[PDB]
Amino acid sequence: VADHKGRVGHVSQVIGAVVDVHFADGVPPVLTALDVVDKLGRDEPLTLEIVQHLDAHTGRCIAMQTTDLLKLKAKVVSTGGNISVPVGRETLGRIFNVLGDAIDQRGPVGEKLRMPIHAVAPKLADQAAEDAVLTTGIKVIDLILPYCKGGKIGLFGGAGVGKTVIIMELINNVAKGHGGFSVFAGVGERTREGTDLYLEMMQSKVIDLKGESKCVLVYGQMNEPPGARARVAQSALTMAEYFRDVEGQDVLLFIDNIFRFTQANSEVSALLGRIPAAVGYQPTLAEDLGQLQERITSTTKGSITSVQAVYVPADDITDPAPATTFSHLDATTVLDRAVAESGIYPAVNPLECASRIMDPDVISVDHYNVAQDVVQMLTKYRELQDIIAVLGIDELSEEDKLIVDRARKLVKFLSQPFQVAEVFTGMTGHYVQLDDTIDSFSGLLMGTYDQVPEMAFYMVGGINSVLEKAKKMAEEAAELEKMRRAR
Amino acid sequence: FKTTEMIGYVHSIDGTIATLIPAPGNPGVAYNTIIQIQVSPTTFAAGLVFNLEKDGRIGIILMDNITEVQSGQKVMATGQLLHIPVGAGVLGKVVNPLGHEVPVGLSTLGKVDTGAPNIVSRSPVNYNLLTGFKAVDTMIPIGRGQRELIVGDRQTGKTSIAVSTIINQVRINQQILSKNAVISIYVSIGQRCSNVARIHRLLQSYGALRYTTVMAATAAEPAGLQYLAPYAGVTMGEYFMNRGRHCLCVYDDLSKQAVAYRQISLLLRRPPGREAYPGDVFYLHSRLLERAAMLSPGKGGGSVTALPIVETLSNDVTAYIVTNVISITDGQIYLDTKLFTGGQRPAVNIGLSVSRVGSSAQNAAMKGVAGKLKGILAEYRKLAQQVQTIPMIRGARFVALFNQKQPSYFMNAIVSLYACLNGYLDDVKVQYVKFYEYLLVHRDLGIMYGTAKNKFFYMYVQELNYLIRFFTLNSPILHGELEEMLKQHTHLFLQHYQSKMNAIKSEKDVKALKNLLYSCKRAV
Ligand SMILES: Nc1ncnc2c1ncn2[C@@H]1O[C@H](COP(=O)(O)OP(=O)(O)O)[C@@H](O)[C@H]1O
Ligand SMILES: Nc1ncnc2c1ncn2[C@@H]1O[C@H](COP(=O)(O)OP(=O)(O)O)[C@@H](O)[C@H]1O
Ligand SMILES: [Mg+2]
Repeated sequence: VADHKGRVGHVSQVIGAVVDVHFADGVPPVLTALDVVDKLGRDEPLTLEIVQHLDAHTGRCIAMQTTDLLKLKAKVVSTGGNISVPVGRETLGRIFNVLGDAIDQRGPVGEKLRMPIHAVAPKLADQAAEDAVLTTGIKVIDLILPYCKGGKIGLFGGAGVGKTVIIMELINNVAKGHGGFSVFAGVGERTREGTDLYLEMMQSKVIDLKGESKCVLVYGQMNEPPGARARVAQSALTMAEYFRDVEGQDVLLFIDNIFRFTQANSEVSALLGRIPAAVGYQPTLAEDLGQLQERITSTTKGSITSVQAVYVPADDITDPAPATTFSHLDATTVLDRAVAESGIYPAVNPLECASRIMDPDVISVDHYNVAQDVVQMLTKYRELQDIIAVLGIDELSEEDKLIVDRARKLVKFLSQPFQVAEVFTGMTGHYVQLDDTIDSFSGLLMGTYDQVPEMAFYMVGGINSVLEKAKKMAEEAAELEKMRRAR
Repeated sequence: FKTTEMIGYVHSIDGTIATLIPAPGNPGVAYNTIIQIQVSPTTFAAGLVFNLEKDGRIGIILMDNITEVQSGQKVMATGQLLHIPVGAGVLGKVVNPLGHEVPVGLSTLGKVDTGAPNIVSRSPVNYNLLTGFKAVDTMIPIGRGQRELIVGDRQTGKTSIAVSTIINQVRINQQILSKNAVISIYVSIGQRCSNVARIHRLLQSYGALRYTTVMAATAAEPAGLQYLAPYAGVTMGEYFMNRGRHCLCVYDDLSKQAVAYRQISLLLRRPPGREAYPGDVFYLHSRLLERAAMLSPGKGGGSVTALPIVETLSNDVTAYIVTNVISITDGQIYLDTKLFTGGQRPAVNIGLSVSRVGSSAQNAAMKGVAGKLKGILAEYRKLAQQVQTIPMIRGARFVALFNQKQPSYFMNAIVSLYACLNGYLDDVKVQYVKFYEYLLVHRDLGIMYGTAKNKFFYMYVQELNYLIRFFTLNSPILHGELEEMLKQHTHLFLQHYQSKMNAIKSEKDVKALKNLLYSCKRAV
């Protein structure tokens, strides 16, 4: 059943994106989507979501499209409930907008069901009692700052450091190790950046036209008005919630950028007539992030694991928009430009990184102890690097020289050739298992691979590939030495 | 809730706030009372009255089923202030500010709006409250009825130190008379939902749910509940206080309560001031924390101890909400971010931290050792190539001892501190203090090897805890017997156990030494 289904109303007032609607038979509920049936002078349709009620017969709304050519007293009709978005495996491979209409010109979607955008966050009973590790198949992440099931994960990094490459690798590696799908919330993104993601995913075959796809794209770009850019984060989250709850699966979500959600709400909140809080943001800033980020969590049924980009405005970390977000996040991944330009990809600076589940209770004791020794050794190495610049390499102690040899190998072994980046690196990818990652790094700290050369560890995955490259280096070095032992 | 009379219809909604038009007759609801809005024929939606306008209109703060509220719906009144379920039957359960129980995976009521105890109603704080931390219980000792703030940055251990304080009570509460049991009330204001679940499981595994009730207003739930959550927490504690029993109240955290109250105030066009907060944001936390107190002998001698948590942004105490709560509470426990990453956990900055009623709050035994520690750490911090005095040696060992994950038992703490005071860990190196302390508590070296011959004093006998609290360590009954235990433990540890460190210069043994010493940091 569905009451108030096609209940007719008329447009009372139009001030920008904010639009009032008069209903004869009482106003619908809050968050109720309304289609504007009147007129064919527009090129695109108009859909209004009720945010407030003014009286029993009038309700204030926000426009998802532009409000151009909208006359007063124009016919408006309800949908039945909230804005409804398609879900299931028929969505995979396709691009969508905030409403759930296909924006890729590849026919109608197969949708067997539609779910509402504004779902409620899970109760206490639905939460997982096992904080569990989400094995990304990447050495720097899994060892030092492991992503957890249900986790909000944060991707800190400047322009052109490896963000889009890491998201694409996680979409591959979720689907390799857990068989999971992925969803990409293009929240307030550049429309031109959306094309490059769609093409690069088509080239790497995470999205496939003819065959199997393992990605969903939901884009609410800068050109769109604030109502869309605000609600588009939730649209993607509804699709990921279907794969979590119904299909019972480990799923990734990718919100670039979560600041643009908060900023989009800051525009509507101004137009709604609400008094701004600190630094000109909406007074419901903490509540807006609350209802969004709480839905992103590991239930008993499945697990959504959202990696997010967060813009820090004016490089001011004390600003409300990041500062409020920091409480919600589990694994902070920091990408450095100097690390990228030195040759280490992915460009993860492990000292500035951190994870909540880096704890003897959650992960194993052998995982924590090995992971701490990598962080400890790299901290000693940075102190020793300042001494070698001043004094010299020969001036160091006997034990400290061996720490440098291991620490140099640790920095090189933290690099990894990505499977999506075969075109860039010119070498096949490497999914490194959690058991492989812990054992290989453990042996390096012991000093079992002291006689193994340094460049063997650079851009490989796991100890078998290290010893394979070291064999190739021994053979090629034997040949070139024999050439100079002659001329 | 109990309906009475249909007072009006819903006119406007603006998220979590609404205004009503009165029904024919103009009955007029009472101020600060609950009202039930009929969202459907079967279901209701609660709300609190905040404004009674001249027009007849009534301002409402929405609480439940906010999505289901609509304009034109009927509104029933209670004609009563907000009362909630309180008592022993509410323990071991999760509950809203309104009183509804939350399901979790696998009782006479009390007014939330209540005045605090007056001048002659209270008394000086004498009963101690053990957090179970050597850093806190010596230097920043909390008394029963005291308000002790917890401040610091995100991920500095503000929740853990508050939750472990509740867990520390179970070992005492199980053994003692229930009259002196510390019943805990963890209020979770604006937190993530999974964080409440992990604390529920952590409280359940240590038997804390028996002596604890969890107030919960998560980030999904509205600002009206978050605003009211600490008030509902104290109400549940005041039951135990007014009926001559001692209680604990954790608010985690008042920063997010203030943000929820700011949302409410700003949405209702209340004039904002410093950092956009209303005029009465000080009054919000003041009337909350003053209801926590230590009552007189004339009114049972009960207590509500308060542990308000307040998040600071980049170690900035000059923020408006932080400075307000500092001026209300009886000192603070400051958690530094640099100490956290440096190693010290809990990261208690002793110089910044302070207890305004420390000396009178402490136990007679704990007062003996702790008075000296202030003198040693004062000289150690000032004096900190090398050159080691007796204070420099013994001072560094205290810093190693203060590191701990889970809370220490009063006997196991005070003996390991007494050892360091009289200088039993001087020959023992700084890295092997946790291995020395572990072998003192769980194992025992005198009974192991041979050279025991103590008549009563051992560490396996946990019941000596309460004899130590009565007589102290510096006393003719226990002094000679204790100094045997420590002399046997040091000589055997230095001879048999510390001899390995000169040995062990190989890869599978240095790593084995590390993994042993790492695990010793956790268990005290
Ligand atoms: N794993 C990797 N292996 C090799 N090259 C990489 C890797 N990650 C990033 N790069 C290089 O860094 C450049 C920028 O990375 P990209 O993620 O596209 O930046 P942005 O996220 O700003 O678009 C790419 O042109 C690519 O050559
Ligand atoms: N005494 C301690 N020893 C070791 N780890 C701790 C200790 N106290 C807290 N932690 C850890 O530090 C992290 C942050 O602690 P938490 O109390 O949640 O800080 P906050 O309340 O500021 O968020 C958690 O992962 C927790 O397990
Ligand atoms: Mg906390």
